[PDB]
Amino acid sequence: QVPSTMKVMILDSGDPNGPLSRAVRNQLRLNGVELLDKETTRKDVPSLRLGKVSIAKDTASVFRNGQTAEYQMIMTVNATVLIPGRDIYPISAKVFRSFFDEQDMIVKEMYDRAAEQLIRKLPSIRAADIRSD
Repeated sequence: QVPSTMKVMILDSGDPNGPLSRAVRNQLRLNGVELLDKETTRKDVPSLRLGKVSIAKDTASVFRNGQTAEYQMIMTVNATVLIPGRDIYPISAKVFRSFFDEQDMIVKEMYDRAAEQLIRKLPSIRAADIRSD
């Protein structure tokens, strides 16, 4: 499903060995994407830049009467895909878990979901890129 124009790609991130980068790397490999270093001499290789990762925890107390407590975790990822010489495309992922409230394994799993959401945006970018002529 990854467009053919994106089967070779650069992954640009501030921490290539962090959990988000690994999760995105992992999904790109699973989809048959060859990842190049940023200093490649190849031409026109698109880049996926991981710009921002945010993790928010919300604790809410609701008066019913009697009270109820609810916990949310929200993971938001903002990234950009650059098609050299053409355009830059912002994409994002948002992953939501709510509870009854281990934490670290939940987050690990959220990163995989965030990575799948990003990769699923690539077709819409190629569609726009084709129509821009």
